[PDB]
Amino acid sequence: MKIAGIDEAGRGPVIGPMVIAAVVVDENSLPKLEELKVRDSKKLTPKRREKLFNEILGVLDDYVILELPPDVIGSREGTLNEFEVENFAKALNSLKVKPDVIYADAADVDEERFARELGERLNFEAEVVAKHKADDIFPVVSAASILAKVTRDRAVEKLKEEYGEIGSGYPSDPRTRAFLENYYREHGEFPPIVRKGAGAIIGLAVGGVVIA
Repeated sequence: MKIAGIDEAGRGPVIGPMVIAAVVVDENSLPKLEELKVRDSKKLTPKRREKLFNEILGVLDDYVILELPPDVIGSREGTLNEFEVENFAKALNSLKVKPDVIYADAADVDEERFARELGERLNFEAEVVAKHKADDIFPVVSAASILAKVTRDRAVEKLKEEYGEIGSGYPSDPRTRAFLENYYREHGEFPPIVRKGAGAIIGLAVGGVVIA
């Protein structure tokens, strides 16, 4: 009995990687995840959550951490969760050990629809059930969400090391928006860690509007 969890740390990042994590555990090993109180990993400190990260990779039968590029500045931010299904499928279809059941985390969309569309994107037959905030409900989804989180936080902690305070890496985050302006103001262009293309979001730099 192979159970799988899938989730992704963050939704529409502008900086850092977009991370999708899919994990697979045998039914007999599922309990171990709850014993590790994974659903209670959010309160955990980053440094303490890496503790779980490893405790988890020990109990898992398989796993896949997909690291994708960020979204373009103001990139079709309108219901940007349109890649959710595609990205999740991608990850799940990369798994060595195919699961018999998949538990996903839905993005405020029609739960029953999400699971259906997702199931059809997989290249293997399996039962799929998803729902809002699944990480609080299912441990496997919880564990999966931890792998994504750590991976995204490490990569961003790495970026700060080179670009100083950059915020969370999202367009909604103040320190990030500010960080992106100062960089421009003092380099006449956006850093190589951001991609520009289409969209329109607030972002002014002494005169004109760079961010959009």
